[PDB]
Amino acid sequence: ISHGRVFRRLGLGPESRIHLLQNLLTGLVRHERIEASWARVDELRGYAEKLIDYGKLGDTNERAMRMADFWLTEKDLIPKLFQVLAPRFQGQNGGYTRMLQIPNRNEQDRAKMAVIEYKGNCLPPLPLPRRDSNLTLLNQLLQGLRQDQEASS
Amino acid sequence: AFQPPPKPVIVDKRRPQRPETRFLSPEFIPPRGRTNPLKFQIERKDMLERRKILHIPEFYVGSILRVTTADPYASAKTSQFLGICIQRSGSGLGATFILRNTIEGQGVEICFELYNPRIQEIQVVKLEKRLDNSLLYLRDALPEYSTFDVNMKPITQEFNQEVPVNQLKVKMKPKPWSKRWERPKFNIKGIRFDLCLTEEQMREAQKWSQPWLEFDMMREYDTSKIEAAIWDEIEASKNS
Amino acid sequence: AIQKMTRVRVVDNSALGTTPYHRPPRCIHVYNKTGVGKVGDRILLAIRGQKKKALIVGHRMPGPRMTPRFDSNNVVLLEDNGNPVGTRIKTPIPSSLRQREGEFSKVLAIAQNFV
Amino acid sequence: HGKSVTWWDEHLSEENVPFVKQLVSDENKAQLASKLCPLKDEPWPIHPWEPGSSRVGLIALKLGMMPLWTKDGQKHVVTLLQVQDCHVLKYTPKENHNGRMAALTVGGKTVSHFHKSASILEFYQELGLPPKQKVKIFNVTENAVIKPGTPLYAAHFRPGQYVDVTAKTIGKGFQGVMRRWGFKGQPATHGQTKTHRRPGAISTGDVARVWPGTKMPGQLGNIDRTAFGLKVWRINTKHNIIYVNGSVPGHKNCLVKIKDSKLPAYKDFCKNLPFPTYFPDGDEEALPEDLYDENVCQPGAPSITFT
Amino acid sequence: PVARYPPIVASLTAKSKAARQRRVEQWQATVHAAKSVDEKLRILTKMQ
RNA sequence: CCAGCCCUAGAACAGGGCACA
Ligand SMILES: [Mg+2]
Ligand SMILES: [Mg+2]
Ligand SMILES: [Mg+2]
Ligand SMILES: [Mg+2]
Ligand SMILES: [Mg+2]
Ligand SMILES: [Mg+2]
Ligand SMILES: [Mg+2]
Ligand SMILES: [Mg+2]
Ligand SMILES: [Mg+2]
Repeated sequence: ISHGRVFRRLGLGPESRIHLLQNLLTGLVRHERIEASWARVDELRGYAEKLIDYGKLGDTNERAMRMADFWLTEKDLIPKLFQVLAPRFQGQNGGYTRMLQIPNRNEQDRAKMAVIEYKGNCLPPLPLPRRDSNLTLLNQLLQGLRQDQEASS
Repeated sequence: AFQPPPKPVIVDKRRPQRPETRFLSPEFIPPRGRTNPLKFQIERKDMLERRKILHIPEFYVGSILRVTTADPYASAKTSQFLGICIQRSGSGLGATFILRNTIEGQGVEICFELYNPRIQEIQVVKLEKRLDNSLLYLRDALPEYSTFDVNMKPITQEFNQEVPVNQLKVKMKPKPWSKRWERPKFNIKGIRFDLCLTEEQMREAQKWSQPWLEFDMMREYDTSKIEAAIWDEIEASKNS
Repeated sequence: AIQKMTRVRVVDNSALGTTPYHRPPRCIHVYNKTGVGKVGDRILLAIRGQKKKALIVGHRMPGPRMTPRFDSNNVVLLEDNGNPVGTRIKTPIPSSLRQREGEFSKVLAIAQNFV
Repeated sequence: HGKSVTWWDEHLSEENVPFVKQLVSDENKAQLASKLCPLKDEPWPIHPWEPGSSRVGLIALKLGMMPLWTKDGQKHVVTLLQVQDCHVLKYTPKENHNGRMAALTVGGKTVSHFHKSASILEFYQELGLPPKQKVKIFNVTENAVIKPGTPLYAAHFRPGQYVDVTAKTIGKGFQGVMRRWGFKGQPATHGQTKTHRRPGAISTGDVARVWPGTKMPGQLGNIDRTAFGLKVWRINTKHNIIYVNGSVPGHKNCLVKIKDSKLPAYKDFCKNLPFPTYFPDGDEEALPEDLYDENVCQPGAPSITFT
Repeated sequence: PVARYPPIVASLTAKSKAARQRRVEQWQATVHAAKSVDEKLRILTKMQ
């Protein structure tokens, strides 16, 4: 019975899972886009969002400072977190990360793999799945319906 | 007959600047479950309607209270009990607090329900914070820290003392205790460990420390908007 | 919660409850259909090497709300006819015992403090 | 023809998704507002109450639990069941359903159109209502039948009554024999090897087989159970909430089928209750916000003291 | 009022070459803090 | 209708949700 559980078991225990997520968060802060297992990335996304919030909390905040000191293992990323990532996420509220499932690993384990990426990075944009255009048959029919509803008011 | 003059207040906001802070009782904070907020709204309306009749004051863990309960089998229909608040636990209409007092060498603990209609009057005789949010170690502490005068007079405090925190280290009975208060899961600062435990005992108790829980960032419960909405509802009910 | 082999503390002033002994007074048998006794339950004790009856006054296990919780498993010694052997009780007594006065009349008559 | 899988969002555009959402939302709002006055369009004939009559039930949502004190000092625990969207969907005649009593079908809270099948969507389109999540059948008498498509409210039950509550209990998955049947285990450490939770012997040597009624590990919980004789203490008419006594089977935020108590001690209690159902437009006078029982300590109380 | 950033030194218990160099600096600082010349020579030649 | 995503549903398969917000 695992009713109402939000964290999945990873690594060799709770502390090992924390350390794995910490390494993944350090790599994500450093490279602005990484790829790992789907479950590990899905677990790391929330920590990345909370880290961006703690970075937006400010530089002089001792709580945020010690949180960044714990999580970011490479100590050259804390100034980066506080002066690049947090300032560029100002008008946004919670849309800091983007996670997309990429094809399974070409290795023999065939692991379900995802890629996580901080929005607004200096990297080639991933092939995001774009919706259909309004010129499609069904979309044009729905546009006609919308125009009829607008004219009826 | 002559009556003496009252003593009015000489607050001067000019030289000292002092603002005012809000206090929300812990029973209004909803738990972390996925319950529908409509249940919390209903319970909050009920407990506000109850507080409209019964004045539930502000008191923290460590304060000394006196509760008057309706007892049918006593001489008088009321029964008073004075004791220190050991812990406050529960959410909504079922919030409870534990009062502890040593009466004739026998320590007695009573778990009172805040919103029980059998409670006539709750009186905080000493509004007082302590070094721990739950001082359940008073069972294993010396009795002098649990004896309180049942006929003690209420101590009136002014607003500008901001609930003085009592930094009182407590002596302890010999081992074993009701719980292992030396473990890091309790995080107790109100026990004088340096006189009852030893260095190797502290080192062995430090084996159960989990330093990652303070930096997990995912086990925290942010209730800023919830508390704001609760305060808005409280002000609306008070104005209604 | 007082069950078999539980060492209790005699509260009333009695020879058996005051005279020291090399073995504490343990509980022999609880007179409920369940093996656990609560406040106001007749019980059997082996005090000073002899069997005696007692009434559970207070225990350390938490019960219902607004009920007292004591720091010791307190018992008052009783006779076979239901009358207490002690003269008076100094320690406090739960006020809920006065609900059933038909069976605890002479026991409550010697109680001084009620909590 | 290797047709591929499709959903409602695959071929939609970035601009048509919100339009489709708002269109379905306004259609559902209009459909739910159209059925708000069932007693003036074409209501079925209301029959008088008879001693052998049975009433229809509701499908509510289990919100949570709350303490509730009675005027004698006792403290009970009540469960809050919120009747979100209860509508009578269809009616099957007595001879066509059971030959003894007719069957009224009742639907629960509203769900999305985009995740139901074609038959269910056709049925709900013909009825004129948005789809419901849980659909139950209630055995009613021929004189307590209601027209399909009528709404039902929590004021159907009155403060002070006994009800039956049916729901799927909290499923604990494939559980062992000790948690499923309450079997005792072997001692913990007195020599036992790899047996501390096994069922032990399962049958006898001469039978050379095990009996079908053998208690063995398996599924535990995800099954329908009924709690009988739960007392109703409070009815919140503003939010359509029922306060049933005790515990209700099933987790919170689940659909619960409530009906009148079929126990022999409460067989003729439906005399004073609204027989067909509670019609809020028939009285033309709004009920109080909260209907309490004659023993409940209401939140506004003089803080009762004994005399 | 002022930002207090932790130093940008490498890790101490890691497998990286920077961590190895930091441990080397640590034992060399132990040699520096050593008081007697006998202790200095012992710490300098205790590895064989 | 069941691609995917959640689940107080579950070993796998099954089962309930994904428009209000
Ligand atoms: Mg213990
Ligand atoms: Mg003998
Ligand atoms: Mg389950
Ligand atoms: Mg066992
Ligand atoms: Mg062996
Ligand atoms: Mg073993
Ligand atoms: Mg062996
Ligand atoms: Mg055979
Ligand atoms: Mg489904």
